[PDB]
Formats: sequence, structure tokens, C-alpha cells
Amino acid sequence: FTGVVPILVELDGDVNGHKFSVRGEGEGDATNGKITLKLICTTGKLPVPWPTLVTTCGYGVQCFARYPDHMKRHDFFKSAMPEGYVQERTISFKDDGTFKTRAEVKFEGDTIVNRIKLKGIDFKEDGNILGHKLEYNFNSHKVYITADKQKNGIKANFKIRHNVEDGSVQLADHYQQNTPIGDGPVRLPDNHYLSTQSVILEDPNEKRDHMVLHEFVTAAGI
Repeated sequence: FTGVVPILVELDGDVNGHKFSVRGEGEGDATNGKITLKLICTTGKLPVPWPTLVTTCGYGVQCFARYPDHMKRHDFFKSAMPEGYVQERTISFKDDGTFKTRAEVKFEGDTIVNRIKLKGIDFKEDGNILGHKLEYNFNSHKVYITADKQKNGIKANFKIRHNVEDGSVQLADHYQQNTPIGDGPVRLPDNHYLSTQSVILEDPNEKRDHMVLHEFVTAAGI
């Protein structure tokens, strides 16, 4: 992770029966804590607004967080490489439905690959998610990481705030658990967080339903 590593993202999902697939490619720079991704919906029109997938694909790969020198001891993500780790989540949108996600992150050659299955249920058809009322941007968060010795992994907790067009804010509770795939020693961390910032852009020469994602993540709190 000292250099620039290519990324591959594969997502197969169905939210309230609408099946969709999303494929993306980009590169992460852990040294500077940067991520860039172009993600494209291959099945046509995305049932859900793009920001709701930012965490799934984007916060999907968190190896590329920049852990400062005095905190390098707590970096589970890089510590689990190259065998990889499993990333499981329940994302519950307040007063609406629920994402439940299983993802595997590992190296396949010089490339890091993020493979996800997503299944969402109980969404209002005129609610903020299925009716596409979310603004095409993303807010700044704190991913609170904590150790789970019993599962030899970590747990994560954060509240994502999705800006709504009318000025309101759609809250999304993330409950995340990570487990390493490899038999080796991974170090399980003291309490800390990952402060995240994101911008969401467009490729003008891309006409398929897509999103261009930038992430900026640095660890803090020790």
C-alpha cells in the first residue's frame, strides 16, 4: 500500500425486487488516503440514488485509509492483507428500508478487488430512496472502529447523513463487522475512528447510469 494500487468493484443487488448490477474501476492511494472510482450501472437504470451505494462500494475499501505514523498499530485493514477480509453490514435508513450487504476485499494480482452482494427490503415507493430525492453529494463522517476479540476482527458504527433536496436529512445507520479471511495474525485495535470526506462527480463522456467517486479518509482519535 506504499504505492498506487488499481481497484475493481463488482456489485450484484436487488432492492425490493428490482435487480441491478454495478461494475467499477479506479485506484487508491493509502499513503495520501485517497480513493478514486468510476462506478457504472450495467443493467440500465439504477433503482436507488447513487449516494446510497457510496459506502457499499466506496467505504467498501478502507485499506486505503491513511493511518498516521503514531497510529499505524491499529490498522486492521492493511494488517489483514493479502488474504483479505470480509465486510458485512446492515444499513437501516431512518423511517424507511434496509440494506444488508456481504462483501469480500482481497488482492487479485496487483489489483485489489471488492466483491459485494446487496439485498434491500421495505422501502417506500415515494420515500426519499426509491423516489430519488437525495442530493448528488456526500457529507463528512466519523467511522467509529472497535475491537471484537471473540471474532478476531473489528466492529464499526456510524451515522451517514444524506442531504435531501428540500433541505432535510435522511439518516442511515451503518452497523459493520469485519472478519479476516486469512489464518495469520491480524492486530485488533484500540478505539479510534476514520474521518471521511467524499465528492461525487460525473464523467461527461459516459452515457450509462454512473457515478464518479472521490474519497478522503484519515484516522484520528488517539
